[PDB]
Amino acid sequence: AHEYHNWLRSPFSRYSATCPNVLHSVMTLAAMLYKISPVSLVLQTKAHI
Amino acid sequence: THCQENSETVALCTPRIVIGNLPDGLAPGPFHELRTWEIMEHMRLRPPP
Repeated sequence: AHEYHNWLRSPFSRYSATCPNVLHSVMTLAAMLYKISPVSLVLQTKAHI
Repeated sequence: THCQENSETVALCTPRIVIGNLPDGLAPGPFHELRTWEIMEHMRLRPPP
């Protein structure tokens, strides 16, 4: 139960319950994985994401 | 509601335990279906499976 030291917290389980079962949701889980960091931010925004 | 008891008239009161109990003059039938649609929209099942 170490949710604060865990890598993947409760917002993922809450989103999973209301999931529509189409492949678009899978990429939505994949998209949420984007990192919060300086290098990740600059690379992400340089693509205009 | 008024009611008869052993040849005398008395008053009677009960709780509206379910929202459906409301007479449709104060809550029409189509309103309940569209409220269910709002339920579905909150639950992301906007088109039913």
